[PDB]
Amino acid sequence: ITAKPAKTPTSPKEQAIGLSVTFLSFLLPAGWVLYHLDNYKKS
Amino acid sequence: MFINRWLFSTNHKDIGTLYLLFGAWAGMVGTALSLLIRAELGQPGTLLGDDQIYNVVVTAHAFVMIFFMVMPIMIGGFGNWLVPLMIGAPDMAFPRMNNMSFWLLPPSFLLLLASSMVEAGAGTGWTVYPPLAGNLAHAGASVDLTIFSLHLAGVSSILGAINFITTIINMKPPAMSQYQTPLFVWSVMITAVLLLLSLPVLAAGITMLLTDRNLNTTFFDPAGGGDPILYQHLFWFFGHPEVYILILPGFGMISHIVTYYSGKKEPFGYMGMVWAMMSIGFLGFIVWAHHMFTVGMDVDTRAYFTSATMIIAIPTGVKVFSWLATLHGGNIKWSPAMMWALGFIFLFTVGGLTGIVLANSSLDIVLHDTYYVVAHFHYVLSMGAVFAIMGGFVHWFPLFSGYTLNDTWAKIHFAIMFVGVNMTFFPQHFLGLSGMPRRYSDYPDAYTMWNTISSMGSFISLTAVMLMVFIIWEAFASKREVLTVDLTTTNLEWLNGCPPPYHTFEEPTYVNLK
Amino acid sequence: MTHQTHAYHMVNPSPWPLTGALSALLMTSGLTMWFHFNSMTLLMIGLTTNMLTMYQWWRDVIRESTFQGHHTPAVQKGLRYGMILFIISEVLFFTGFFWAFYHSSLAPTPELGGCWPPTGIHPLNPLEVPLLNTSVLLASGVSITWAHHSLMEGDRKHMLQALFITITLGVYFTLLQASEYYEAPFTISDGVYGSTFFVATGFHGLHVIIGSTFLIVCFFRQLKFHFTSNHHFGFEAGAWYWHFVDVVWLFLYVSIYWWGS
Amino acid sequence: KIKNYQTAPFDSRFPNQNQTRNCWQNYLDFHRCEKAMTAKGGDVSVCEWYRRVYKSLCPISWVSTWDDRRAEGTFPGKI
Amino acid sequence: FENRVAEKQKLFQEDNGLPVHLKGGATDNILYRVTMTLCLGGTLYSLYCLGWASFPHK
Amino acid sequence: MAYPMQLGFQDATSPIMEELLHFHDHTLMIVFLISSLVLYIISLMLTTKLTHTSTMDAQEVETIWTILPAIILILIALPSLRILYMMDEINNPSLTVKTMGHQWYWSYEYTDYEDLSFDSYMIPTSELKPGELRLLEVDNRVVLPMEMTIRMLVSSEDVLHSWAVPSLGLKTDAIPGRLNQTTLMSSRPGLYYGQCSEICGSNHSFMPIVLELVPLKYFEKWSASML
Amino acid sequence: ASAAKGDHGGTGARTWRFLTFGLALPSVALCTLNSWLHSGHRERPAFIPYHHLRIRTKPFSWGDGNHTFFHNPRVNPLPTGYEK
Amino acid sequence: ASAAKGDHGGTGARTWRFLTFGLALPSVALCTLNSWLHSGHRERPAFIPYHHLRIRTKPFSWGDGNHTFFHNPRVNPLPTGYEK
Amino acid sequence: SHYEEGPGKNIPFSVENKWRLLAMMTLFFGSGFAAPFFIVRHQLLKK
Amino acid sequence: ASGGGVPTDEEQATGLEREVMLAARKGQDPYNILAPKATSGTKEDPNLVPSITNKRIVGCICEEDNSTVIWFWLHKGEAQRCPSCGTHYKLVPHQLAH
Ligand code: HEA
Ligand code: HEA
Ligand SMILES: [Cu+2]
Ligand SMILES: [Cu+2]
Ligand SMILES: [Cu+2]
Ligand SMILES: [Mg+2]
Ligand code: NA
Ligand SMILES: [Zn+2]
Repeated sequence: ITAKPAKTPTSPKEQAIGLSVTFLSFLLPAGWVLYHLDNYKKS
Repeated sequence: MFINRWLFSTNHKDIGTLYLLFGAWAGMVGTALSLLIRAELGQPGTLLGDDQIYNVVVTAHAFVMIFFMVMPIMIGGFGNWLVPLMIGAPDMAFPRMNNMSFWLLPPSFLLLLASSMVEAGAGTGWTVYPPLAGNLAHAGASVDLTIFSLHLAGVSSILGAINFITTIINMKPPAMSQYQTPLFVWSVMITAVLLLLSLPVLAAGITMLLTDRNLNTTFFDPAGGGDPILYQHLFWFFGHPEVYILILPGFGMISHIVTYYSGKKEPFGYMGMVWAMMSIGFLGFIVWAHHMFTVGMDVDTRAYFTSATMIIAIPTGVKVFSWLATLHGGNIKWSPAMMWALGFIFLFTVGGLTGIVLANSSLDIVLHDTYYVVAHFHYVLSMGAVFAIMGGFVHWFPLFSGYTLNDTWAKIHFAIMFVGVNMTFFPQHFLGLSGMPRRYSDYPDAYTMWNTISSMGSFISLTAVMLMVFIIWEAFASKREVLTVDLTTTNLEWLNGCPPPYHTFEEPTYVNLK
Repeated sequence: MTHQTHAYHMVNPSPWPLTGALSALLMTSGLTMWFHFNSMTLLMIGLTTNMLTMYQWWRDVIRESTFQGHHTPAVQKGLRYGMILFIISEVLFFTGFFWAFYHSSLAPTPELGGCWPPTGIHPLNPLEVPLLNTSVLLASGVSITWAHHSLMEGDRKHMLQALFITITLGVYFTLLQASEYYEAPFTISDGVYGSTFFVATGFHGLHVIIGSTFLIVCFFRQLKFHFTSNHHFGFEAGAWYWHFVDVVWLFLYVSIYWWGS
Repeated sequence: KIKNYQTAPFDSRFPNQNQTRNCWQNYLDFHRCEKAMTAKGGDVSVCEWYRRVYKSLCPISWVSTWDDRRAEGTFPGKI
Repeated sequence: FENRVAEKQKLFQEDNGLPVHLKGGATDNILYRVTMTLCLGGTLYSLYCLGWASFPHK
Repeated sequence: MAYPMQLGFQDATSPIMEELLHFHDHTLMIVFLISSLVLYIISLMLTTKLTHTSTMDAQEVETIWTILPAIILILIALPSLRILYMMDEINNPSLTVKTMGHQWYWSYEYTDYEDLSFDSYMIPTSELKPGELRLLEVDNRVVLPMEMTIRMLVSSEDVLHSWAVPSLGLKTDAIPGRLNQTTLMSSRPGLYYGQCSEICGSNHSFMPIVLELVPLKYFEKWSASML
Repeated sequence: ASAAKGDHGGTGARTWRFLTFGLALPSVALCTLNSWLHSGHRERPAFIPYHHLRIRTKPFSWGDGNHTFFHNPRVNPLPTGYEK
Repeated sequence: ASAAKGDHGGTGARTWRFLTFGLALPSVALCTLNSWLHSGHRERPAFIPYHHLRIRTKPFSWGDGNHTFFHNPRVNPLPTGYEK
Repeated sequence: SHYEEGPGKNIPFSVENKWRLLAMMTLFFGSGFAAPFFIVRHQLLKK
Repeated sequence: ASGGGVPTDEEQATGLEREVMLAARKGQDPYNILAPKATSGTKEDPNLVPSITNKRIVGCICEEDNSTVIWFWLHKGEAQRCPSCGTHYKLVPHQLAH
């Protein structure tokens, strides 16, 4: 499979940010709930 | 107009895309649920607090991955996108009905999500067996919401099966016989037949569970002369076919991938390959009771079911060996997709062999309901179905989008996932042999090590899926359009460019009747 | 994007699938509201949107075929396979119920008296009304066949006449079955016997109504000349479905009414 | 004549894992023998065997409910 | 009756750029709008019920 | 019972469980063979520059790869069925014990002569005396005479449960309205643990089974002391 | 029994019309005559509170939740016995 | 059981050849394997002079008129009991 | 009909801005992954 | 008795149905419902592939019992050959003239 060059290339920095945003969107909401498991369990 | 195009579609491509989006989303829900499971088991003691929440989670995990991730992606997604393209058809036979098959899914999902929110949810296991699922042990709307989700999902797939079979049988070039359609197409036709015949029995079964809970019938209640075992028979009569329905489209994709990246015109033993899928499809309807070996059935019938279950290995063996024979002498391209396919071939073999161990009713007495079975099906599903889904995805992604993925990141992704899943499930074989039951939220201290390693493996896989989300972002963000594609002579789906126009085959292909 | 050179039908974007899907959501959750929070509003709304959807979807199918002529031979052949495949799944659906019946009656449990019919149950006599129903349905198997032939021979009056007889016969069966339901000395809550009996014949009863309205639709389409002596798939499907309903009854009769009592 | 009974022996009529009928049948048989021997002015000491067997095999709760049923005359089995 | 099928063929084959579900006239449109309204309204209604039931209401 | 970092089956306490260990060794040998063969072939195929991309004749080797697996399966099945029939084998038991699953505990009934009945609950981890196993201790063990053929009848009074004891090779579901029979026989005295093996609700993880095997003599006195 | 009415039980709209009015419909009249020269009234069955009948694990979602859908008072007793 | 092997169980000599060698014949081999991995020998049944068996109202018109046509000495007793 | 064709045009979401896409994708998969955790929370908060 | 009254296709079929109906009578197949018979496929007797545009995809089943169809775009111009068998195919205008 051959391709033209990226029309809007994503530099390493851009990637680093994209990767950071992604991971965060997965880890923050879950971390919040999990961190507070006790606050819910105790009722 | 977003509406006319995305909500009122009658285009096999757009519908296929809608399925891939839905399935991607559902997979996140399912993955989250799988992590809460391992979180609870990652350390002795209890984390969630009440074990009913655990059970609710274990249940939802199963339904989401099976009904909302694997099937929509494999059949609804890759099915709709590729089937017409591989046989030169303008669209499916019933494009309007096809759109309903899709739209029945969000409602169906909603009802499943609703069941875990009202009351205490449905902590019944994905088998939802009565009496536990009855109106006494599970009073409230939960189980009923779960049953309805299943009805909608069933209706969706039955309607889908009718479409695929009609399409594949009626809409090929007049000169092309069934023995000239690519294996993926065969794989989705056979799967459609299995769905058509098995789903209605399930529907009958859960309708009976529903009337028992709400109309005072006693199909499964001994009080009225019913029998809880009757449920098991109906559920599993659907249930075994279902597991083969989850892997057949995968067998199809793996055949195309292995062939392509080996630089061959066709897979080895094409007809042996067709024969094998039909056989698996057929035998898959007469082995159900191997899920009921500790239920108390006559010894003679238990001997029959173990004997029958074992012959399924013969046709499966010819497939595994044909894939290897296809690689033989090939000019191998080590692409991400090829990597996923090689992993599938091996992992699936491990999971399948493990299933042969379990086919023995004598030995299943002590393995039944232990983590040994959880290990088996996670090898064939999490490393079978899923690995095919990933290979198929990276391979055809350029055809669906017109853009290419960053091949290196894709390989990184594979490497991580390969470690995560094995670390997660391999240990579980030990747990089972040594006696740890399934559906337990805690365990005797002796089983600590393996459960600990296992829960750790599960986080590795988490990293891999986050990573994957990024990989898709970068491809769309970078925008490297496709120029030329290899081997189009034996791979029709690519002939219309990437992505193919809204309407393909407006003028049919030309195939001589030599 | 040129002039198409294949005989298939590309259907105009349609809202009906979305609407039908939403209907399904309304009915199921409406049934959930009815069973648990004793309300029928949702279920009612659901039922309504469902009829509206079926009406409009099938209206369009007629427009697309009879009025726009999109049903080329290739398209019809597809429709035949779809109908057949549909009937097949209906057969499997009913198979679950026959399984349940045979499972219960062949191995009656101690709590039933260890015998079939359970002690305390007074089954209907198969030589009375059940025999009648049997003759009514088979008779309509015959009249619908005459209808079909009248149609292929271009006889409009007889096709309408035969179709009419078939319909009144199906209606007659519904009324008889309804009366029996009322007269029956056992109910759905009478254990596995009443369970098995009422959901199996109840569903069949529901299919007889679906088949009748399907035929009623064919009746009106004929009054308005929609059918030609060679192109009348709506009718053929109506007929196949009717025979399916006929056959399922024969199995209920022999299994549940005769053998099972 | 046995009272040197250890436990219900193997019964070829009920040779498989499911013994539901074994309990049931012996429970029935006993009450039927008991009734005959009491109804024809005779000895119930013949009916003993069945009571030992059904007693060994039937769960307590089943035996209790069946007895209660017979008392109220709603016992489904024909005794 | 009388055969007016040919007349309806013309109405529906008329190149008015209307999709078949509206090509029939002004009534198709009201039905359509009635249907869509009930579906969406009812869907909102059900979501609400789901909410109420989600919390212990007793 | 299971010890930390265990890999295989718990040691066999009965003869059928011994039989199974050996049958499993046999089967595992074969799965190792097949799985290693497949991996070697895969690695063989991917390690050469030689190519042969033209077509190859299908049929010829397909027979080896159909007949061979058929033979291997017969080699697993024969033994499997032999043992399968042994487990159900016409045994002449000297005692019958019933067990009834309940939502969250097992109750036992020895009624051959007396009307001995008792419940058996898991001992909470906070009431465990030092040296006791966390989620495995039950307050009232099920005492049985070692070296004898006991007949167990399993049933349930509510939902489904499954009475299992790995060490002895037993697992029989407990189903409401049904009496399932299994044959117990221990060749050693001792304590043997098991756990509910069918999801039965919230406390499905906390309703163990502990068997205590002692000589007949001690079984009898125990019977009498339990009423 | 068996069957054999000479020939022509196939091919021709006239033939199927012939069968419709000469065999099918007459059968219906006979079965109707029978089903009415027999169908009178079964004396309502003696009520005995069997536990495997009149099941109620959850109240019906209509009426008073204790009456089946096509409840017929003359022949269908409630769990407590006949109504009136 | 049931059945469903994907599609193509109709139309094309190639298809019926396919079914002949891929389904029909293999079934025969399996039933042959079974019928031989089971069929050994039933111990000859104990002879008891029941009157409703070994009927002789008229001697067979062949041999000594007391032996059935496919008489098998190992398993078929004469009215007086087994032969040898 | 006159629907647009080509790379980035056969999809229900705009791919014209990589950062807006980053956001939509984040919300999309994010909400998906998040749901189970909040349900578990919701259940823990009724009792 | 008899009567008539039900329309025939010849009189009521409309749209594409009628088009294929009529076209079928003259022995023509504008809607590719039938399979095309092959010629000798030489340079002088190439398979004539009708097209309503300037290129049509051709699938060549090189030999009777082949499972793989060889696919390729045939263009307006000179005869092209199947990449696998060399059979010749030449584009020609379809009956609806572009
Ligand atoms: C992708 C889905 C999938 C697939 C394909 C399979 C395939 C197989 N499975 Fe499994 N299985 C499941 C998913 C699947 N399964 C699920 C979800 C459950 C648990 C459900 C639940 O209870 O929740 C389950 C459980 C399950 C049980 C129940 C055990 C118990 O509950 O106690 C059994 C019993 O026999 C079984 C066996 C088999 C067999 C024999 C195969 C065979 O198809 C495998 C054949 C493959 C091979 C054999 C390897 C390749 C062959 C060769 C290289 C040739 C040489 C081989 C030999 C000669 C041996 N599976
Ligand atoms: C398809 C089936 C499937 C899949 C993929 C998985 C995935 C996972 N499952 Fe599975 N699970 C089941 C189906 C599945 N499960 C079933 C049926 C049961 C039994 C339930 C019951 O007993 O009732 C079960 C139960 C079960 C248990 C037993 C619970 C118990 O007995 O108490 C455990 C425990 O570890 C477990 C863990 C895991 C984990 C860690 C994952 C991890 O692998 C998750 C990691 C993520 C992935 C591996 C997939 C990512 C893929 C995508 C995100 C799609 C990408 C999209 C596109 C490219 C379009 N699952
Ligand atoms: Cu199975
Ligand atoms: Cu339990
Ligand atoms: Cu349990
Ligand atoms: Mg189980
Ligand atoms: Na835990
Ligand atoms: Zn060629």
